[PDB]
Amino acid sequence: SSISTVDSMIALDIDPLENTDFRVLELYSQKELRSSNVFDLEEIMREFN
Amino acid sequence: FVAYHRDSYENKTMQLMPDDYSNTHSTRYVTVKETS
Ligand SMILES: *[C@@H]1O[C@H](CO)[C@@H](O[C@@H]2O[C@H](CO)[C@@H](O)[C@H](O)[C@H]2NC(C)=O)[C@H](O)[C@H]1NC(C)=O
Repeated sequence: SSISTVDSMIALDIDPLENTDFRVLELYSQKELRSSNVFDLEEIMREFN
Repeated sequence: FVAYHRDSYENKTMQLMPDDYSNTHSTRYVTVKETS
């Protein structure tokens, strides 16, 4: 018809928590961890050989 | 004291040869390539 309708629905729309795909963060690569040492055992053994 | 390499002569300007590869880092340059 042409009659207004009372809007009495108290909206409670709680948006769901969106998914998170946690990264595997890499701070120091293997090369840096191997190069962080002054004395490399492999090089010393190669020199001795 | 002295230790002559060979022929007992001395004061010879001997060149250095690129030598053969030994280690990935070392780039050795040698000369020779009851004696002494
Ligand atoms: C081979 O020749 C070199 C170059 O001439 C000689 O080097 C001299 O050595 C004496 C002794 O220690 C030093 O006082 C001189 O200063 C050196 N010369 C230079 C230009 O610095 C060397 O003695 C010679 N080797 C021998 C004769 O066995």
